[PDB]
Amino acid sequence: TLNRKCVVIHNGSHRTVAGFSNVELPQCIIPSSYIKRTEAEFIFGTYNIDAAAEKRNGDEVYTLVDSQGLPYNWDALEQWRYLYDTQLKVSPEELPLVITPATNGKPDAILERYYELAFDKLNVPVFQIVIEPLAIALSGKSSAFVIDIGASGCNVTPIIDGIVVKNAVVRSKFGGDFLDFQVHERLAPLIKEEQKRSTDVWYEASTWIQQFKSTLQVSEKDLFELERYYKEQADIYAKQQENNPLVQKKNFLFKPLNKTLTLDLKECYQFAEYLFKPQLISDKFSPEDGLGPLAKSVKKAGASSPEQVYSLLLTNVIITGSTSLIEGEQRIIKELSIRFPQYKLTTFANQVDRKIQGWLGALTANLPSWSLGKWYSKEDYETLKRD
Amino acid sequence: DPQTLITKANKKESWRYDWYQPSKEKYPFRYKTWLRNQEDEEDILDLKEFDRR
Amino acid sequence: VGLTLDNIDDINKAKAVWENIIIVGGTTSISGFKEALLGQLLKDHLIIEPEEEKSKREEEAKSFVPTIEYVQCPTVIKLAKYPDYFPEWKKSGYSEIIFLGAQIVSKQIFTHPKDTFYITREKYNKGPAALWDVQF
Amino acid sequence: DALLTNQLYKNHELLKLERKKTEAVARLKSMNKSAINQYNRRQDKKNKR
Repeated sequence: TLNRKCVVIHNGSHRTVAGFSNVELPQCIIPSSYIKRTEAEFIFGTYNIDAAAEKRNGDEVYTLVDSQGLPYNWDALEQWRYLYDTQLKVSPEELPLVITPATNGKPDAILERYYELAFDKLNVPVFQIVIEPLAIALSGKSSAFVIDIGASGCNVTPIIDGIVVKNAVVRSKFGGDFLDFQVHERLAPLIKEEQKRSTDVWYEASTWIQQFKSTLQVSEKDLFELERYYKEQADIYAKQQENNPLVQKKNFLFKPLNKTLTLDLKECYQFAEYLFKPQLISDKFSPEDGLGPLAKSVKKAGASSPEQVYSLLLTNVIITGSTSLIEGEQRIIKELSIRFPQYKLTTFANQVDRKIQGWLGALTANLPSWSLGKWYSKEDYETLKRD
Repeated sequence: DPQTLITKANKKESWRYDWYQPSKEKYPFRYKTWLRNQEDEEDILDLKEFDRR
Repeated sequence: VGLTLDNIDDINKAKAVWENIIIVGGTTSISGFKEALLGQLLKDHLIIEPEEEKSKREEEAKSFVPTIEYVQCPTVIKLAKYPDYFPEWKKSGYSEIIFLGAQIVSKQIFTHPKDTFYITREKYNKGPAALWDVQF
Repeated sequence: DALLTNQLYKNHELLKLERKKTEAVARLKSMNKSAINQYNRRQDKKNKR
């Protein structure tokens, strides 16, 4: 490409992922939260866990970034100084910048805040803002139907010929952090234990809740459907002879107790069922808030021909996200192939790199032209400062 | 002399870490990168002293 | 090491790194530092049916011992091996074995034509941007 | 004369509209081709190590 060393940052709802363009790995993957140690001390950094292993009074893991993918603590996010110096070890004023959630066209502001954050707060001489689900589609596809089950929820974004279908961008509530509340809630008798506590809750989400999460599951069909089908299978196997796959123990070793936490296969299924069926946790959330009819984001994309939108999306499905790396995509294939069987779901996904796929797409920085993306000059701030 | 040993050694560009302004012509920003330096752009210890033996 | 290797979304590479713990440096001529480091790793981060619950289901077995099947990654914690076929390094120790693999890499790549791993002078004619071109 | 005048005004607008369409089309190809070749070169030096 061109002789450039851009800085590639992905700011998720929970993870702040930072490196450069000339390194295909991030230099760091710290939280987009902070253990505000209490002085206030916005402790960013994953291991800086250990402060929250103190579980200290006054230590408060507030997020910087809420569940919309937009930061609510921007000067503690100016974490950006922590990135560039304590992690990147470079001046931001040296290097260009690529920073990554889609919306409906209203907050297109935050850029002004990034005019604060890259020109005033850090004086990065040029910064490019890329769209994170479009970046996931990039790392070489033009149009996509991107579902990010990140920490924030199930974020559905239709993308047609590179443009964002603004009315159809839907972001669910139910992702990593609600499942942190869920795993803290259901293994609560087995852990025998049962933001500021974010120093308890985020710390447990760093130690054992994630250890129950990367180890949670999604049923490949609906868990009620898989449950009835596997109960019918086990009844066939029992009545023919005189085993159910869901009755087996997925025991969890709660290392703050070193204790067996027997949740079954269906039990670990039931957590990620709430992402597709959040009526199972609270009545105020519809199945439409679940990822299946979220179908609706296909249908709202049909208004931008609607069946051509359906053709493009349901033959160009894209799966990404942290909570999507919980096992069970086949739930998406089943749950949207029953709401849209017309176009067969040819899905794409980074399967590893999935949780930092916005970073890898922003890294794709390494475009061969500066004209391929809008790179903001300080003069571009000065033009946006006028009228 | 150290520079005479150095120029006697390993036998050629130079390179710089510089502000480039990229072209579309030039952008109203600039940025640092390793730009190509063009053509126009001490003492000795003896060894076997620090030799572990 | 536990907080480093248990935070991986890949459950399998964690165990492969967990079973090749290498401890190096000029201090690490200390005997037993690596050994009790391994023992403390097995103390802190080894996932097993613990001696309370494995003893409990030893007693459930005496009623052949099964194990309560856990889901977490660090279930086996081990160290890695040092090349004993270097008598100069067998004699002068492996506390600074970073130099040994550097010697092996130097006999590999430099006695090879492979400048995919070293910058040539002509490669400098991308500079230290070709230093980014010659990494492993 | 009136219909050819209206066609002459129709043609200029269509031509102006196409370029910004094909500016979006050609940039969609090459950047994806870049992102393909980056996805190529993501694995290229990987196996060499």
